[PDB]
Amino acid sequence: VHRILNCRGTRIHAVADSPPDQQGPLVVLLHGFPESWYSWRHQIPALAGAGYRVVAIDQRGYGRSSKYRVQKAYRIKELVGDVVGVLDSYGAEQAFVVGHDWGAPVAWTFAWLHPDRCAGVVGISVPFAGRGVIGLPGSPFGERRPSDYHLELAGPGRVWYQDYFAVQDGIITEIEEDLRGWLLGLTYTVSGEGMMAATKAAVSMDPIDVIRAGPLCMAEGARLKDAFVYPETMPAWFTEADLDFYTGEFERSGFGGPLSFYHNIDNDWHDLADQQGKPLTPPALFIGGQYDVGTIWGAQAIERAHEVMPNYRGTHMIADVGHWIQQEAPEETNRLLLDFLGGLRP
Amino acid sequence: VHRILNCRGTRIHAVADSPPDQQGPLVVLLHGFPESWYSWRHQIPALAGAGYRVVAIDQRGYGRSSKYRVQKAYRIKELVGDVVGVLDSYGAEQAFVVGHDWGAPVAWTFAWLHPDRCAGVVGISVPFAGRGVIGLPGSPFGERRPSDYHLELAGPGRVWYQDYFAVQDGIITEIEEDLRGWLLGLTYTVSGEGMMAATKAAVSMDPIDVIRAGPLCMAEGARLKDAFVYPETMPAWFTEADLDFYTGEFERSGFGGPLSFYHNIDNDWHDLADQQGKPLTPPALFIGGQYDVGTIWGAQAIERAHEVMPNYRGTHMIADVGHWIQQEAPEETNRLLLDFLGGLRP
Ligand SMILES: O=C(Nc1ccccc1)Nc1ccccc1
Ligand SMILES: O=C(Nc1ccccc1)Nc1ccccc1
Repeated sequence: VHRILNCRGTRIHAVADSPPDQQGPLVVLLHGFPESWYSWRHQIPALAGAGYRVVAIDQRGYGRSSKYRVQKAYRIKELVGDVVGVLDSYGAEQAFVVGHDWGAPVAWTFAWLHPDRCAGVVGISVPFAGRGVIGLPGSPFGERRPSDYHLELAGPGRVWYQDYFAVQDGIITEIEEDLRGWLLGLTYTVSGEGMMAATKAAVSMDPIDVIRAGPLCMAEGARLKDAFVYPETMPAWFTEADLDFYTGEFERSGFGGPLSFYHNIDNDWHDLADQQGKPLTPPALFIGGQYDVGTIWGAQAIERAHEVMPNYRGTHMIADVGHWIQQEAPEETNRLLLDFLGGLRP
Repeated sequence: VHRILNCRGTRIHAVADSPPDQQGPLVVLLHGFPESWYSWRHQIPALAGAGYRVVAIDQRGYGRSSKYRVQKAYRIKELVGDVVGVLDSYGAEQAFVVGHDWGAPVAWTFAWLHPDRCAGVVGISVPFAGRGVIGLPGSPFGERRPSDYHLELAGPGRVWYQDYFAVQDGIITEIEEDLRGWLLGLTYTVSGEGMMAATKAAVSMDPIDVIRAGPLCMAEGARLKDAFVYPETMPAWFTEADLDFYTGEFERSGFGGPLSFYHNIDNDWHDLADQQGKPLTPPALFIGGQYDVGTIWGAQAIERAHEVMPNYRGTHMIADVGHWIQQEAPEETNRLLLDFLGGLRP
């Protein structure tokens, strides 16, 4: 089940499974921030049980995969290259690729640049946003420069969490003081029950400024950790044991690699300009969450899905769940994936 | 036995042991590059058995301890601060501190700056080199600037491995292509049997240029890995299981943190100028290895040991062993430590 791949110089660790005959359409699962192959624990057995060869990797910088320090190692095309390397290790011509959160842009771009290797693509939480990487209330497909739109048009004397993440200084310092607690905080805050709670504190007007006054919109000089909300008890879907696993992965891997993903957003935006316009042709699908910030911020990109993906197979919304979609609604997510993959030809 | 310390914002993981009454002089073991608390596996039980509270940590950037990205987190005083934090967690006023390789300058500097917290200090492989951090054939106590002496006076069109390590680009890339193999290579090359082998290839003249034409002296553009020597079989002291452990630690931690230690050598040299001259007063001891590059390069600093450490208790040389001293000669190392600590007052 545990595999160590390294087709072209980069070590990629993974957890695989499939029918005993080890035959069936290859399905690659790409996790987001700050997660791991473990975020797909509820999907792996279902996918393998339906007859698919499922491969859940640790992206570079995460878990047991190669940890690079230089910023250029975390640019979008490199991430996409790793996926290509995964298929070449299994000797697969085509593959179904599913990505959640940061894994999404990587899955989307993989489909964008390598349609000949993609039997279909599914993005979760973060909808296809072209050179933009992640669609926002103002820029669904990276119309304006990422960092620019952040600074101006997001807060007077405040700071966009992504720019903070990119600095890789204060952010890591705040995490290291108490990493287990930080994960718990972040996880709960953007989770369904966490978001519905914050809302329950009522006391509807312009989404563009809803991001502001939001948990991820901090005041220059403060700590993101300062806006976290902690549960009195561990949610039913995210148990103590799960938290110990993630904590274990990150106090060993650190957040340097993961955060570098963010550091390159602008760079990615630039690297993908030569693709702007061209459509994404493999069969595509998007799974969103009612209270997921990703789904929300990407509303406009979603509305214009069919415009850029001529073979879009639909937008699916999972009610009463937040950001950690495949973890917050594993069975519903499984049904959706299984339906998508089942109606397709490997 | 496994402990998670965090007295002041930095997570430090460790493996501890002691008599059941959990009482006795505190002994802190500091590992080097690229090692872990595991490098002291043969010492922990002996020290605990003799009645000492032994604590073997993972320095920052290693194993399960906090992984910082910024360069300033890996400067000498920060490393030393972590040690201080270790004693405060056990509430110990004084402690015996043993350091091998990179752990040595940290143990030495700890004694240098905090004599009031040090019952005694032991450096292994790397002898006390003042603001120099690591003594060299030319500069035993950091007489000339570290990087300067490297460039000029070390190779025409060649490059000093430490400067390469500091760049943190090519070095990591070469490692990631095959990390398990890299560790095996590095470990064997500078090991006793590896060094005696290279020498057996005879075919004595100026040590200053012996470093050159050496394995750690590479030609600009080449890979350090290019000069490695691999054993036909695993040495008796460094087994497959040990290698799997180290491999496991590093493909999770990466080398970014460890390498940053090197990146700050010059900076350290600068940070410790305000200490130049002042003597190191706690009871000190040095353990060297006949074929250890550390012991060899630090020959001059060794000859002048009593000059800077008025309470030096002696230089000890372990024959027929290379760089990995406490691993290559665990029992001999244990006897030496036990003798040193036994004749002292906690
Ligand atoms: O910001 C997040 N993701 C992201 C993915 C691709 C491009 C840019 C950003 N995730 C996130 C997840 C949980 C809490 C906060 C943010
Ligand atoms: O270079 C090494 N150590 C060191 C420690 C303190 C300051 C500067 C350098 N170790 C080393 C160990 C094995 C192989 C090669 C180098």
